[PDB]
Amino acid sequence: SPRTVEEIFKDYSARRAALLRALTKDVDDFYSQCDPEKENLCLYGHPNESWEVNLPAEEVPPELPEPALGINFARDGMQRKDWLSLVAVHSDCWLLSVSFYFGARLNRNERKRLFSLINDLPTLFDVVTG
Amino acid sequence: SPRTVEEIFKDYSARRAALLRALTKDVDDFYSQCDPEKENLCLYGHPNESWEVNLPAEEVPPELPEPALGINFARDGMQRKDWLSLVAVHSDCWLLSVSFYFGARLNRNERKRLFSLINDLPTLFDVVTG
Repeated sequence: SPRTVEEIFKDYSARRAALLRALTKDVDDFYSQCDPEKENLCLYGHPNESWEVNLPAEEVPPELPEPALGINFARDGMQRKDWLSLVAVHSDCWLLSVSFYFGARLNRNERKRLFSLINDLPTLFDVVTG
Repeated sequence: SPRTVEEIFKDYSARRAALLRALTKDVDDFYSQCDPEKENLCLYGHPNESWEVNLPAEEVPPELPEPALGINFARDGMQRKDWLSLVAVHSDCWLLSVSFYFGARLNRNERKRLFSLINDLPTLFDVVTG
């Protein structure tokens, strides 16, 4: 549904706001929801700025790009800060993938402008790794 | 493993070369391999410029971003050109996601340069939709 650079970037910013909160202010709650004994889980950010840990979407044909899957399985197999960094990079990549999915019909200069806006804030990886 | 802008972009270009071939010169072979009756399939491009239709990777923790899953299931539920366009956009998004996964440690100007190189060729969606 987002189609202009402005619309796509508003959608990006809202989803990123959700994931930022999951990985910082709410990191303890997000961590606990990523139970290694559950089935495969993903971290989603929604355009209403809510984050969600849930099963992967079951959609045919695939619609939005999907976040990294099974992040819960290896939660305790590495230092907590390394697991958080891995989730952060994958969340950065998901946010970028989603925006350029909505942006499939953008022309070359529009793609450049959209990436410029995305590249105006630190990545989640940058935030989480300090 | 790719770490510099040059390394990441070489990896991107090789993977994209593979997907370009799948969606153009080899489109009939790629289409046939995407059997709607098989289990869920994805279109992968490898850095040796080979494309592959296969089951999704089973990796914990998730390593590379994964391509769109189950593209075979809806192959015949839309016009062939629309299915190809959908695969193309998702392949564009996967290629971008992979590069910025390898590029997690790039600084702001490096991210800008990497996207600029990616944005120097038409997207697969642009190629396929003419």
